[PDB]
Amino acid sequence: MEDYQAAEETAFVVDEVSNIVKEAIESAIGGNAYQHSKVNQWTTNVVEQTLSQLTKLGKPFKYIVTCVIMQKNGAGLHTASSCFWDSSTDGSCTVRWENKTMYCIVSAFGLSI
Amino acid sequence: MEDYQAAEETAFVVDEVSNIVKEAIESAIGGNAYQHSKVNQWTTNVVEQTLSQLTKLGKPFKYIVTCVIMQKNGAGLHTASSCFWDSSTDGSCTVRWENKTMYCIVSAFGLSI
Repeated sequence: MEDYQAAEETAFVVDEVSNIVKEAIESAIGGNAYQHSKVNQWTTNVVEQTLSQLTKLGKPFKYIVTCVIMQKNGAGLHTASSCFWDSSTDGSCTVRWENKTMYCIVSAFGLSI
Repeated sequence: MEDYQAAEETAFVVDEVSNIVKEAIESAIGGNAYQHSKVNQWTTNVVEQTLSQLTKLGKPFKYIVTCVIMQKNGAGLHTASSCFWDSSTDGSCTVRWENKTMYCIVSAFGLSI
């Protein structure tokens, strides 16, 4: 039982990181309309609090977070990412957020040290 | 002299990663225009060529490659990458590639095993 708890603590759980990214997106962006001047601030925020919440977990993971914000104008959006690592320890999480005005896709990567 | 050569071999060189990304995009996308249904194939080909060349490098790092493809129809573009690793041996490279009607942004991360 203790080994299972240790593995869970040391593993990159997708659900908690997804909740972290969702909360970061909600806090930084919210229901605000699209503004080209605010893309830098929103992306930098989302990244910063996503990293802060990932680090507050205490897991020995090198956290990589990327954020893309794009206005909705009928343009198709596709985000694909393939990587190679040790699938036993490292994990990834893809979260896509959208509203009436812009798209938002944030990817958080947790890699064991 | 030998130590410097070994360090260069075990260092994540940004220039060669950028060259690999450019070659992968050119061989996978090239002069072809944007097509919404074909974005999946272009992103997949770019990322797999990048990963294959990066593995053929043989450096002892774990790699993350994300390829993103856009339409040039007034959609705002901005990519920011702030993460948490050990900066002494791990690095990242962001390469922006564009043509008359198409955007393709690819980011590569390499982290020490």
